[PDB]
Amino acid sequence: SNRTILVTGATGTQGGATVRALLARGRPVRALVRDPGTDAARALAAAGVSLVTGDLNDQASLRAAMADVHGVFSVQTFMTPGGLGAELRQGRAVADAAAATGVRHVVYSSVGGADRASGVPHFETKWTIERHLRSLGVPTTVLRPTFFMDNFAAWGPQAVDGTLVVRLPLKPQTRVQLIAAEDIGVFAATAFDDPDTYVGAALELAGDELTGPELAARFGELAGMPARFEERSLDEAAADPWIPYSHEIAVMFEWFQTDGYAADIAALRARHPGLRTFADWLRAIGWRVP
Amino acid sequence: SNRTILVTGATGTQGGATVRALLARGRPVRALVRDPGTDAARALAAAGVSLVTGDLNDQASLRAAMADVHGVFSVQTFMTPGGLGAELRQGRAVADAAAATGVRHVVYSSVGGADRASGVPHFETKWTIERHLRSLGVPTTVLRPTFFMDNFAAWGPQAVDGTLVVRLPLKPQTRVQLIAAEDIGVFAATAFDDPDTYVGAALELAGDELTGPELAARFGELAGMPARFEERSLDEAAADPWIPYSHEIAVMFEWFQTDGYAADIAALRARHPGLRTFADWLRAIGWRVP
Repeated sequence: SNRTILVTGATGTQGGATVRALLARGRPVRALVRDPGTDAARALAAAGVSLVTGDLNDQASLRAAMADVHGVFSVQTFMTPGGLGAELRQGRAVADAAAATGVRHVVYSSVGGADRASGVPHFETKWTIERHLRSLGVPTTVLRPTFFMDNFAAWGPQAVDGTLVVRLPLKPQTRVQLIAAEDIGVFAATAFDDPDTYVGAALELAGDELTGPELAARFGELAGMPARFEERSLDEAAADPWIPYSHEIAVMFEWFQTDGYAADIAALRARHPGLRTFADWLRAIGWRVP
Repeated sequence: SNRTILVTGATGTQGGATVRALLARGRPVRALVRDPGTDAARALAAAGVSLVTGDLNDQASLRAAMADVHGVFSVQTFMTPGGLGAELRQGRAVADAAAATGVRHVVYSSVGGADRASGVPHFETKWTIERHLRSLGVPTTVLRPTFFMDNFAAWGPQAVDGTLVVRLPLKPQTRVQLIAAEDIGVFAATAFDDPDTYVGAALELAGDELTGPELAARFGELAGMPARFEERSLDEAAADPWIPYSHEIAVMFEWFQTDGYAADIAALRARHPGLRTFADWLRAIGWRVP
């Protein structure tokens, strides 16, 4: 009264996962979408999500969408034509709308290390959004995901004559923390239902921590194929015409090499005993070789 | 012995200005360019600049270009297809090359407020580059330009039936500090010839500080036309399809509204009595209505 959560990015990977986790806890869910006729929008409706049609970049539409809601899940991506500037404006606009409409709890998806002066441009934008939320005093839980399993499956492994080759700008011993989008959903929904524990918290999220060689072995094990890891230079990775936002990704990998994530996996698994390992996750999403 | 300065971005506005200022003080100047056959490259050669042909994004080429040089002028732009990630990598690579080749003095072009946690994505990249330079211990002067006169002439004013209209996302009373690229050159060259005063310094640079209405009046006065200023919203400016990097520019203008530059114009004019006002500058570059 009212218990509804507005989920931004509801048709994307994190927002979609958050919708599922919320429905699994019996929260009512609302999403603001530009076109409710898409397959993704229609799938939300079939799941019981209330769709409001509108553009969230219209301030008034965003406020209208927050009418009577308890909470908002706020997530943006830099991977649009408006890039980091567009991301920043949208993140701050969601925050402003929440403050204006009396939203009781925002869960904001940031990034692990956002608070550690990484210098990674897309981390720094999320930090700026965190600071803005804090300045407004809206009750907030910040989730700071580590490396998404979901995106490092789409460009990591390549089949080369029957061997799976993971070629990334990591040293063979560089450990990388990873998180399933499904678990971001779990923690968002958990946060809304336990504000005493979660309001004012910022939690770095990982379900696994693996090297390049270990990642390759997991793909190969599932696929029934030999696998190997090969280091590539940061310069080579940065300049790759086939990797979207290659230069930005290379800056991020250099930060994995120099600094890296700091989630407390054990603490997270204590709270969420089903926290996915990479092996868990691969099997559950039926990963296939491209 | 040796007195040569390597100027990065030598064919661009700041690097070009820096070349002129250095030649005016009798420094030898070197530039690394991908194609020495361009009009811009050939103009540098005619001015007495030694061209080395190569790509600066090749580490070895960049080190080679710094052989025996005294100093390096380091400048990058986010306005390329590789965006802020590409800028960051290049800025850090110039710094690394300078450290490796024993360069005695780097002058780095940052941005006013880079040090004040602006949250503006392209300011934050320059701050990250500053921090990297500082970490390497290479003797450095940081120049932090304010709003370039040279770019706010290319998109500010528009002729509408014989009236010049400056339409920007500023409140009519918002004061903006501005700087001529020519003066960045002057301060870079001055820094190399006075290391005692300039090494370890970071100087915010402006030659004028004006409101929107004042900017319009200056364009109109030169052009012999009536002029006026009109505020537009940040949202409208951000979403403009005809402004490249519109969203990023709107984030920057919002920072002009909330925070703004802090150069000490009087102190700068004491050092450089020819520091250009906007009126000075317009007249000198023969600005024309588009």
